[PDB]
Amino acid sequence: VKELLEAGVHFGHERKRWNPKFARYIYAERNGIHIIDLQKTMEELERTFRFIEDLAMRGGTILFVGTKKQAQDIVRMEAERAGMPYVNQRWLGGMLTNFKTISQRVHRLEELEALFASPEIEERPKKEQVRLKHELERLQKYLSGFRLLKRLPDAIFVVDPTKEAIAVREARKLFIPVIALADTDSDPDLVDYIIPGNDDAIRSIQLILSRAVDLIIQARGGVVEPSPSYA
RNA sequence: CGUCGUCAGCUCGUGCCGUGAGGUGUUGGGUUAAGUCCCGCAACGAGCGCAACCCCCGCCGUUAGUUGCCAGCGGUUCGG
Ligand SMILES: [Mg+2]
Ligand SMILES: [Mg+2]
Ligand SMILES: [Mg+2]
Ligand SMILES: [Mg+2]
Ligand SMILES: [Mg+2]
Ligand SMILES: [Mg+2]
Ligand SMILES: [Mg+2]
Ligand SMILES: [Mg+2]
Ligand SMILES: [Mg+2]
Repeated sequence: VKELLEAGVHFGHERKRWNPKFARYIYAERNGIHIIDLQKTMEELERTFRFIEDLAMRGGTILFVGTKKQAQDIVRMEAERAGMPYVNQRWLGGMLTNFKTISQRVHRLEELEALFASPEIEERPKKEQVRLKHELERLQKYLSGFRLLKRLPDAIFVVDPTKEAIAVREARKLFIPVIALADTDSDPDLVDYIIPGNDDAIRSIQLILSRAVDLIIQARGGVVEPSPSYA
């Protein structure tokens, strides 16, 4: 799968502001930052991709979570390529532990989708119209990827567990396995299937997520070639 | 029924934090007469209040013209 292409796009990130528990995946400090051991990256990648393939074979769903400014686009296209749920803008506290209450809002979202169509009604007062259109804009902004979730997922794919500790907490509490891309400032104990790679550069996230979703696509009988690559 | 006080408030469901009383939401920034609205946020929503729905005044239109009124017309003891 990977075959040494990792070095061209990334090796690691982050200086002395590190988590010492990450030391099992670090090789050296050269410019002041930590260089991730790429052989350990490959060894972990084999296990992670094997688990991902086994899960995708059985029909389970993976929730792709990423909200940094370097992943608002990669995550969306990668998760949409598999027809898979994603969170892209902001993790709403309780998106998993309060799944029923939060998913009550997508019912309102879909109800407002069938409200603004031309056939039925346009006789609402204009101020109420603007209220409902504000509500629709917010619901679409925050629940556009969450809509594909009909139940609690079988795994969550997180691009930065330190930044997204609330999602990891919710997943670990509910016994849902968590897969994470993590740099040297991360806690690996909370991550079941780790990939020790750089998660702040665009190309590293692109490569990892794109190839992961290629494996998912393969695990359902098909080969879709092109992915959105953005230099 | 008076009063704080027509003051801008008081709470709830589920989730989360805390051994617990409890907290969060409801804090921060801008705005409003207003917990009014916007942005941000472990919260996501909701209820009672605010506002609106009702009445009077201010402009115009349709239906009508008596016991109302009298622009134009003709009478007139001079009051339609
Ligand atoms: Mg918890
Ligand atoms: Mg008071
Ligand atoms: Mg509560
Ligand atoms: Mg406790
Ligand atoms: Mg209060
Ligand atoms: Mg409070
Ligand atoms: Mg008031
Ligand atoms: Mg209010
Ligand atoms: Mg009122």
